[PDB]
Amino acid sequence: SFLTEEEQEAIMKVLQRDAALKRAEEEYDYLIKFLALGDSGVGKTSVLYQYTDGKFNSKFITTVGIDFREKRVVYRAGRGQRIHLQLWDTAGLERFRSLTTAFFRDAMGFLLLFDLTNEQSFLNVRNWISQLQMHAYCENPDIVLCGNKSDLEDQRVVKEEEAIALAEKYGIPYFETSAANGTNISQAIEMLLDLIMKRMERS
Amino acid sequence: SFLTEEEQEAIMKVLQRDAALKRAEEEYDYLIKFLALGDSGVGKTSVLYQYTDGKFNSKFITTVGIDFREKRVVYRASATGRGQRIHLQLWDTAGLERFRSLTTAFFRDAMGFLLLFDLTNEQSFLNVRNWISQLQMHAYCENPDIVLCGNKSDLEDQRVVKEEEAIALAEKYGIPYFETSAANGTNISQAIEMLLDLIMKRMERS
Ligand SMILES: Nc1nc2c(ncn2[C@@H]2O[C@H](COP(=O)(O)OP(=O)(O)NP(=O)(O)O)[C@@H](O)[C@H]2O)c(=O)[nH]1
Ligand SMILES: Nc1nc2c(ncn2[C@@H]2O[C@H](COP(=O)(O)OP(=O)(O)NP(=O)(O)O)[C@@H](O)[C@H]2O)c(=O)[nH]1
Ligand SMILES: *CCC(=O)Nc1ccc(S(=O)(=O)N2CCC[C@H]2C(=O)OC)cc1
Ligand SMILES: *CCC(=O)Nc1ccc(S(=O)(=O)N2CCC[C@H]2C(=O)OC)cc1
Ligand SMILES: [Mg+2]
Ligand SMILES: [Mg+2]
Repeated sequence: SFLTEEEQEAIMKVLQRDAALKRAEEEYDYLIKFLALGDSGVGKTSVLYQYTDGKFNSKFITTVGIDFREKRVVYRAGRGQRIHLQLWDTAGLERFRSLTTAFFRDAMGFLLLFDLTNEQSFLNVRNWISQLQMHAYCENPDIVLCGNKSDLEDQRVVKEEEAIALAEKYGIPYFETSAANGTNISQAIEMLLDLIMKRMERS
Repeated sequence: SFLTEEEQEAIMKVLQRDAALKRAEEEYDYLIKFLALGDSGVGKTSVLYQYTDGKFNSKFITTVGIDFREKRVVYRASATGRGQRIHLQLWDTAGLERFRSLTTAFFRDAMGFLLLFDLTNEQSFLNVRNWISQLQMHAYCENPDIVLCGNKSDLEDQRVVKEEEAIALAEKYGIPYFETSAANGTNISQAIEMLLDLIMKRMERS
């Protein structure tokens, strides 16, 4: 035991959903797989919820292991390309660190979140990035940096240039988001989709 | 139990090695992966160890979460046959229900399954039923190619599972059947080569 059966069958529910989804899309045109990561509480779930449903819940409900949201999107950079999105929402905790790290290998692009109001969020960005490229199934995976909780301008802590300096170092785009009001959330995600669908680089 | 934090060092050096391997397919002719599942103690790890290194260990070391052996192999099609170079990744799941999420998360990465049970353990035989439906709910394919192995055939004295009841189950599911023994290596090579045969003959008509 020491792992609720109610805790485990939820994850197997998440696991069963993903199997069906894949068996369907190899039975819209493309299927693109995003994964969100960051310290627990930086708003990974609150972001994907805000992006896919335009809703936000103030009450903290930590993500048990792994979940994903879906969303149908039309892509444009000319022509309309239709897309099903799989947005993997990893638990940010240590207890689930192995289970989340496992699904790092199913994502085409990663949204890496820190909470603007919490130094550690930012600090641990360094590690999360090199764990991203440790555990990725293609050597330069695409990452978009998200300073989340930009709506708390009254409690922000990370300097913006400090974050774009960290962003410019690794060659990664940076967005200050708020899951509360949707600021830049669509723009940051679409930008990751941009990055991904340009990686289809013919030769 | 919950995971030891040293049990999580282990599990993540494996994925380290796993991503490392996957990045070495673009950067073998075909990278073929299959996965071993079944109750704890059936011999999953021993069956792979016998196959990759012709060795065998008798003290039980239960697999911490997940591991995977590697083996390079020359696959020749079944009459005819030209040698293709297959790089095998042999996924080796733990059997304890307390890793079941983690091991189920890898049925994705698999192209085939070696479903195992213990010829000397009746309960692990009956659990197979459940293990198959788990492969039904979680394999990306479906009708995933499965090879059913009655491991531990070297212990004819301790045996409890009638051979008859086991072949029946097999053709009820239409899955090959093999009475293996990771101890003396009987059938260990022959069952795996059938999996690889079902698989490479399925990339066939992809
Ligand atoms: N003000 C504000 N609160 C936010 C924002 N995003 C999330 N929150 C709040 O902060 C908490 C953490 O958000 P949540 O999505 O649960 O974080 P998480 O990264 O998924 N945590 P975990 O990894 O444990 O599931 C919640 O109480 C949520 O309401 C935001 O942009 N602004
Ligand atoms: N005689 C005999 N013993 C075997 C055979 N296969 C495994 N065993 C023994 O029975 C035990 C099973 O070990 P193992 O191969 O790790 O089984 P497993 O299915 O991987 N167990 P787990 O899921 O817990 O890691 C060990 O003590 C091993 O020595 C076999 O074919 N013959
Ligand atoms: C740059 C490529 C990338 O970032 N991600 C990526 C990973 C995996 C896949 S996959 O669905 O084809 N896949 C590989 C092995 C099984 C499966 C998986 O990830 O297990 C869940 C596509 C893109
Ligand atoms: C039966 C289910 C299945 O085949 N899952 C699966 C997905 C991907 C891979 S893979 O790492 O080998 N891979 C990445 C690029 C090719 C692709 C592949 O194998 O062919 C689709 C393996 C297994
Ligand atoms: Mg969450
Ligand atoms: Mg084992």
